[PDB]
Amino acid sequence: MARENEMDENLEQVSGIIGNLRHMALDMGNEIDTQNRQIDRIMEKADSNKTRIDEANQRATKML
Amino acid sequence: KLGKLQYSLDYDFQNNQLLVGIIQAAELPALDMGGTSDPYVKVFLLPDKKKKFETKVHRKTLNPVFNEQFTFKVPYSELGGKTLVMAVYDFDRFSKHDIIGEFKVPMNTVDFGHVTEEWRDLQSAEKEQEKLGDICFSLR
Ligand SMILES: [Mg+2]
Repeated sequence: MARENEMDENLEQVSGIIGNLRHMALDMGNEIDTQNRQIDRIMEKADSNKTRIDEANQRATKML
Repeated sequence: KLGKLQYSLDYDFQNNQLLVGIIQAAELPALDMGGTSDPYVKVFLLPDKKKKFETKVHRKTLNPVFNEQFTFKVPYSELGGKTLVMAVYDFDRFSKHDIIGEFKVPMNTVDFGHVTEEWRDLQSAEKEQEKLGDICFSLR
């Protein structure tokens, strides 16, 4: 039974570690989502400023 | 002619113990008044008659269902040369409990690995000369 119990302990530890892995996976995924939303925001602003600076550069070189 | 007996047999290698289950019996002959007997089964390891196990007494049925389980803490090495004995007894309150039947199972014929469970026909228990001694001499 020592063979079996030893293994039992192993499976229990694996269980705990798996639970922790679950929590970590949840935090991971959530923060990944939020960061993705933030990146979307960044690309919106970056395109806005791209247009801004293109138009501004054209207007600036226009008076030359 | 008494009837048959359904039993289960298997070995637990995790605890090193023999698991003998008494399922039921059928078509037992009636020895009591009402037309039905009061049967109970005594089970013990055939090699050594120690720590015999007895089931609960069922009242007036020729088809008793015990569905009980017994455990024999015996190593797997010793098991091979050990036999199982399952004898069906008839309970009587005011006299000796007559044996209805008996059955012996050699553990070298038994195959463990798959859970065994079978019906086997009961036979009449053996009652030879007591002395068993011999004397040798010459006549001239
Ligand atoms: Mg009786």
